[PDB]
Amino acid sequence: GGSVIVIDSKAAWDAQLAKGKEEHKPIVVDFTATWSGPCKMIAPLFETLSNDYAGKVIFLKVDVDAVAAVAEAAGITAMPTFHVYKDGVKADDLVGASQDKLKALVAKHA
Repeated sequence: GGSVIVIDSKAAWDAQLAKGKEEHKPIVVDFTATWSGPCKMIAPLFETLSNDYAGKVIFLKVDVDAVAAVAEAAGITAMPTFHVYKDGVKADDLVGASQDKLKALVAKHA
């Protein structure tokens, strides 16, 4: 919900990366899995952050099992993994469900 945009395909991924270029907003992505306890724990915070930073940062969700080709291309091997994209390319990351480090990652780029 909120401002978290669910990515279902490479085409949708590419469209959102292009939108970030046009809007000059960083994109933060949660590469996540439904079966992962840490992922479930932090997904609500990812959503509230998406609302708090609406207008400054774009938030995407990629389920690594439903969009495996995108997650594989992005090198995801543990979940949650957060990436930041700027100008279409990877700029920063965080591996693991750390609420404090996720808040810090978003603030750094907003």
